[PDB]
Amino acid sequence: MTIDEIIEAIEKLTVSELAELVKKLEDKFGVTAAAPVAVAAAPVAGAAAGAAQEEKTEFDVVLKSFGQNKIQVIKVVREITGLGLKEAKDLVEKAGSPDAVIKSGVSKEEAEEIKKKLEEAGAEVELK
Amino acid sequence: MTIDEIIEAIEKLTVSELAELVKKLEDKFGVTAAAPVAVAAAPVAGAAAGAAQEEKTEFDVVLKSFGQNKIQVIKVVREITGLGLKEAKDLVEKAGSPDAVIKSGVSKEEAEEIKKKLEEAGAEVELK
Amino acid sequence: MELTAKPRTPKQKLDESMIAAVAYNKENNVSFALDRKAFDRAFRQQSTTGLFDITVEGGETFPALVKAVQMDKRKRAPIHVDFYMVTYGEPVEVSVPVHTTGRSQGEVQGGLVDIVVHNLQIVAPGPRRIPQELVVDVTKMNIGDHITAGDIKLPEGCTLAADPELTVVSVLPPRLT
Amino acid sequence: KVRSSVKKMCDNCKVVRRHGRVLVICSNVKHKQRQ
Amino acid sequence: QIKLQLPAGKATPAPPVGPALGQHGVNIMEFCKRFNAETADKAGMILPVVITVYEDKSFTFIIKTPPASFLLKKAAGIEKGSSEPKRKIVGKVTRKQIEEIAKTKMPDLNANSLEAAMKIIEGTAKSMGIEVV
RNA sequence: CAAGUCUGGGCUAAGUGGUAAAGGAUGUGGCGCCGCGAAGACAGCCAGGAGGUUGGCUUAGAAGCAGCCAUCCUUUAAAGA
Repeated sequence: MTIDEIIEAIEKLTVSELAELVKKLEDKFGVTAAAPVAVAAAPVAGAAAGAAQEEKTEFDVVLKSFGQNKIQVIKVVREITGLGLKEAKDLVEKAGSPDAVIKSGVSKEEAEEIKKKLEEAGAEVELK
Repeated sequence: MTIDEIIEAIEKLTVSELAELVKKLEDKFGVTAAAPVAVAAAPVAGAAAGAAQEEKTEFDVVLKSFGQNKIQVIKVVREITGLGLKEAKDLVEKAGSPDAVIKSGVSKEEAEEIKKKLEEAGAEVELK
Repeated sequence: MELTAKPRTPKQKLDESMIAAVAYNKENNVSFALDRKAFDRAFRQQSTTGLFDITVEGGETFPALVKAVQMDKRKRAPIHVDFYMVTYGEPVEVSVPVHTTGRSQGEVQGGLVDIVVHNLQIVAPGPRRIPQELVVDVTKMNIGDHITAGDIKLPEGCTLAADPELTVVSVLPPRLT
Repeated sequence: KVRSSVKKMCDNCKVVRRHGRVLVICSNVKHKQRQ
Repeated sequence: QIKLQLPAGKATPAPPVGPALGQHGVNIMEFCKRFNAETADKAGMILPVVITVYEDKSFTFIIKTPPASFLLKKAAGIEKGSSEPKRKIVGKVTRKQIEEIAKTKMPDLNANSLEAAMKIIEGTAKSMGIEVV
């Protein structure tokens, strides 16, 4: 029932609560009349999502490298994340770096999936 | 390497990719100079999160009702989500409605946890 | 605002931080005062175009301000100004200006642009009643085309201390037309 | 170089002081500015 | 891993498609003919592609709503461009037809909203000498 | 070579003093402006180094990174005529 409190609530509201409540309340003041509350709410969601990352209640499928199948694997990464041809190849190459998360923000099942897609395609992957 | 493409990428980027990239890129143009890209990215995250919901790679711990322990259980819900005293009680009561998700956006383990907290406290819960 | 002094002492005031200006108002004139500092700030905002005043001994905190000066000397650094006031329902000597915006006709398409011998207007609409900013620009710009006094198009306060057919603004070849 | 009229080139050519001397240093031989 | 602009119905113009892609990592005749397979649905109006070849000296991939400006052109009905825009500014075109054209290009075109799209239209149009008038 | 290595408050570190002009250059020392540090600010560092932009003459190649003309739109962390 106070400001700092509202801040506390937006904060705790898991990334989902943030994203969705952003959608909603905006839906209360439109992507124009609105701005303040849900718009920063977004960055919040960023923070929370990260939280999920550091913790384990959300995973990151990272590409460790490609072998004897860069074509097909890039096909996989591209289709998987929705990265243009060029962009997709660039990242694919990056695969080896720490941020090499071919797909970040995927549940245990879905992530295992992603890892499996790249792997099969012709790449070595790793989860979080 | 094209607009519609970028749209495609923000879209597919799981709720986490949305929240976090919002954080980042904003971090590129600040919660002021910025606006356009990660700010709508947020609503996107809302959509994706939902996606997680409808699918199953993310759960919703909903309160089905309270019995012989509304005090303690409300204590549990309050501490759990970070809802002020009043707010918390109102929702607790609502517990029975479809949106009665005491905690939405919780992994299998964490959600089982929440359900367990309310249950023990003195309420009946259900997951998705 | 503020601006003070008024004995009789130039050379030194004409030295330091207080340039000298005359206290001038139909009927009376008292020894200059005021100070190059203030000048700066406000003449800065807009001498002979906006208009405020001072509060000397509360005196007669009235307006008009300057109706004669010259940031004089060589250095392009003024000294010795002319202040006048008008608590009267007669203000006639009115010099404020007018503007446009860049109406794409000669310019944003033909390169062509304009000569504005005008800019400023000296007339006399409603006394102690003049827009600190008068805008007037029926657009139109190119070929050997030109516009002035006459046509002008004047708002409310109906004066025109000047005259028809003259120095408004015209379009000329920035290179050619 | 020209000994008289040294004035920066690559978008990072340095005005340095050696012996009350203004010489300019950059990362291209193509700059060696020396007065 | 290369981007190119090319002529529907056609596919292997020695000069523009032999050097480039061929050298970057492309089998020009293969890609070209598959290309034909494609542009055969919209021949006459130029179209653009991003072609990626990965690790066998092969592939192809995507056609993405051709450069607005020129497409617009095609719509309008004029070969080259006057000579210079906003300086030779004289190719006046119309709203409706414009906005519709937009509706069609929407794909590789900014999001999927009237406003933004048609807007892109006026922009390119302008860039060329195509004046939304 | 007769007379304060006077005392007082600045600025010089080049012997300027012991000749020079145009023209240089975060030298030094004194005075006014625009943008902020808890939209916690410039150089450090992480990063995406957005898309319709690859528009016209010349193309044989402008498609910012041949040059002559533009300088818009944008979905969205902005934008980079």
